[PDB]
Amino acid sequence: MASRILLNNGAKMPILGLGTWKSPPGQVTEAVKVAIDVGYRHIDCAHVYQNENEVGVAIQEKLREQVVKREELFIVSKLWCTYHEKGLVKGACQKTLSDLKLDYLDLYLIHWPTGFKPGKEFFPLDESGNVVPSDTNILDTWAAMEELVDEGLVKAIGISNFNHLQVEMILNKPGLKYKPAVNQIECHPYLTQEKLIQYCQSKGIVVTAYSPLGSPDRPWAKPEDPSLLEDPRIKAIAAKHNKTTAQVLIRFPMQRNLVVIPKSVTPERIAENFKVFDFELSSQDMTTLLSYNRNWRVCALLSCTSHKDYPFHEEF
Ligand SMILES: NC(=O)c1ccc[n+]([C@@H]2O[C@H](COP(=O)([O-])OP(=O)(O)OC[C@H]3O[C@@H](n4cnc5c(N)ncnc54)[C@H](OP(=O)(O)O)[C@@H]3O)[C@@H](O)[C@H]2O)c1
Repeated sequence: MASRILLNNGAKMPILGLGTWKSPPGQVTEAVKVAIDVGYRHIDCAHVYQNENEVGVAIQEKLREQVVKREELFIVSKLWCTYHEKGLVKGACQKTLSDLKLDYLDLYLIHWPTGFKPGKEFFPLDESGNVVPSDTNILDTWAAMEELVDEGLVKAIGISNFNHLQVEMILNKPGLKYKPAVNQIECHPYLTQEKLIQYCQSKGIVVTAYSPLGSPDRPWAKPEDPSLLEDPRIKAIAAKHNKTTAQVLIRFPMQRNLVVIPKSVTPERIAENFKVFDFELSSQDMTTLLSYNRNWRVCALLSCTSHKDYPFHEEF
């Protein structure tokens, strides 16, 4: 099991990253520092998570302590939907570089394929609770992302929550300069993404699995929702290998040649989640876990189901 995966730009991406969604500002700085001390070399971020400054502080501290060099870190961020307009993309990236205190990003993703009306609101809603979309399309935005690569501001560009038709639009774009290196998508035993994974890997596109633990801290969780961490079937697989349920959940996407970005702001869990290179799930274990699929999404973007570019109407 290699700890990194070769990307289609030539760079190697560490297959284990720290997620930072819902990491509060007054705790994410310590989280990132503990991550780096423990051995994480991949931090996944986004403007919309409202904590990039605080991630920036932590990276800078560890660079100045000389625990890591910058070229050893792989730092990812995402362009939020309100900045899909072509002329706003660079501004958005620069705002993120400035908060992270970096001169370059290793990877910059289009966060969602849906463009929202520009402004102060992250989710500019209408009367009905539906997002006001921007008069934008995916191809023009991709063109703006490509300029970021040409300027050296980002080493790789990518997409997140794109379906295979949307990825295909980019790949078939007239005058394409850069293929996306990565598709970042929800993926866990309840949403196993077999068809999207097969498509992406066949196109040389690396897949990053998000919400690998089932995002137990998600703000909209309901008591009826299934719970990966509490599944006694997954607990027995963990008990079998003398590991924890979270460790099994993290390791699972790794053996599928995926990148995985579990989130924690608890030092002890940050360390636990890292200890996933010392065991192996069996073939039987993998087939078992794959059979738990139930097309269940944490992030279904339900305010945008009328948006022309809503990703999740299509099968995959
Ligand atoms: N591209 C997108 O649209 C998108 C969408 C969603 C997520 N993501 C990315 O993927 C990252 C992870 O997804 P996620 O944050 O939704 O949820 P997740 O990583 O599946 O789960 C986070 C929850 O798991 C808990 N946890 C972590 N390790 C644990 C352990 N060993 N034992 C018990 N509980 C543990 C955390 O608690 P504590 O924090 O209290 O320790 C937190 O509440 C996100 O942070 C973000 O970077 C991207």
